[PDB]
Amino acid sequence: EIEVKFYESFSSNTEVPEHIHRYFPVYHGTMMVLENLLAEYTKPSVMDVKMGSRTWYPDASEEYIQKCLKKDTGTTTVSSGFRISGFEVYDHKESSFWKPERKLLRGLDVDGARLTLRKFVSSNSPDSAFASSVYGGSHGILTQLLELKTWFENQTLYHFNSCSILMVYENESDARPQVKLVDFAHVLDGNGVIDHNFLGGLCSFINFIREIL
Amino acid sequence: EIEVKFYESFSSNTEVPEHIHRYFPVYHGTMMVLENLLAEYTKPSVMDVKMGSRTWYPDASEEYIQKCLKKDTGTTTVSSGFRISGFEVYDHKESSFWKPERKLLRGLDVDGARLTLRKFVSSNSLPDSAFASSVYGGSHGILTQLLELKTWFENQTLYHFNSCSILMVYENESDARPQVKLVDFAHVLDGNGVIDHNFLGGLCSFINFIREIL
Repeated sequence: EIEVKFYESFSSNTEVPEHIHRYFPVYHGTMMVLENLLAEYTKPSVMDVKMGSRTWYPDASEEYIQKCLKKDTGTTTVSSGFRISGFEVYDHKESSFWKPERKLLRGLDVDGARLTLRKFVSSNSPDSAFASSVYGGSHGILTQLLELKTWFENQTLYHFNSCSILMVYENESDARPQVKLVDFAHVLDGNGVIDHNFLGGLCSFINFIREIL
Repeated sequence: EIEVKFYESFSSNTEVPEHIHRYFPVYHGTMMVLENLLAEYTKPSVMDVKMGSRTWYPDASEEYIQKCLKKDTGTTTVSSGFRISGFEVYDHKESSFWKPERKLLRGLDVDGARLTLRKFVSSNSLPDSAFASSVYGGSHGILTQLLELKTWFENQTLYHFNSCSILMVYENESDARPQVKLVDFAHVLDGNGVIDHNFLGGLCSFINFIREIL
């Protein structure tokens, strides 16, 4: 429940450069007051990915370490740097949003994950593409993810444990695609040590996106 | 026992750019026959680091996963990308190599590691100096070398380097001719179109420690 200490610390932290601040929910203070990200979107497809080569962290209690451990087992969390935990997507041919039960997404394997990452940018639901306008492009997801990556290569302020990337874009017919980080229940001071566990996963994820382009 | 199949595969494999091959013991066939790296060094200080946010891997057996899982706990392996497994260094004041027991380094914490990595480039081991600018830094130094590998590890999905060490070495003789290489390929596997994120993570933390030091 102490997302608060994070936002308190992070939002005012002037050592984090401004172009990286923009990946984070705007904090208005505190009973907690946060910008809704999806507020500017009309018909948005949205996906949330759990970043991290492991979900746990050494400093967690014993009960919460063994918990995360068995959760990770059999997901793409181990095999790849990350885990697709939910999406919701708009089919243009049927004029409708669909959104699979989240339990079901736990069972995805490496091909499963690549397929789904493509569905995310298809009009179907054989997979088409908005890939060039969501993932690709000079202002798309791949570029944004890269900007993030650069930062994670150097920043030693925070360790983002158990924490998720969020992708979203517009369907209403630009795609206006965006990346954000969410879930800070477990962020810790990375005491002069880069968040390698995240950086690991981020890079893997980046490669998946790049395959597709 | 199958470093063989890897060498056989890696040494031929034509998808590895050629400026990367130079970070791997040269192979010559087979009872195995491999260029020894240290041959070119008169008085070398050397260090071997276990790369990896974890040591084990999913495809390993159960006995072997629980083994490493315990081994990892309480070492910079989990905290940082990696784990200094051993080194041997040449104090120029006492004209003498020394080299601490391997177990002892298993106890190192983050500050320990940052110190050790700085010892590794000093003339003192008796407050630490620097050959840091000529081993680590410089346009052909370890930093540049570690960076080249990083780039590569961002893209390459050919091999997963399970449970596998980086080796640094350099010349004490009175330049320092610093060099990086990867060793131990008993557990390599086909990265089935998935980068070696575990390694890449480690390498990146490692790259940062060394960058601090400059």
